[PDB]
Amino acid sequence: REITPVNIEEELKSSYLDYAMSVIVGRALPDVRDGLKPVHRRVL
DNA sequence: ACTGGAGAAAGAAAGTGAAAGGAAGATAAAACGGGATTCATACACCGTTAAATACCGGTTTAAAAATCCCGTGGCGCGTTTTAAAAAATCTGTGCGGGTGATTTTAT
Repeated sequence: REITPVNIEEELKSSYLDYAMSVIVGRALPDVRDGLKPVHRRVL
């Protein structure tokens, strides 16, 4: 089908949780073993 | 003749670029007030003495202090207003990885 209904709450929750998890685990926090963010490690 | 669509005219309402001016700012010239020198000159400290004043004894008397009656306005109480100070609540902002965009010159 071209059109499928969807509730707003589920879409909002899923999108925001995905973005929050991505930011928390991949962009802003350092690792305890080497103290580096992914960008620093990739540059090095 | 009549109908309904379409294009052109005409008219009225809204947005526009330009407008003195005036309170509200801003910036200089001027008048002011507060320190460093430089002495001459008037001021501070020390012996001498004639004179002006403080002090005692006893009156007194006129003036001020003490006392009584009363009739008021000036403090005191209770209850409201009203600014003033204090506590509570909002508003910005920058740190570092991410998303997406702007402008002026030469040949």
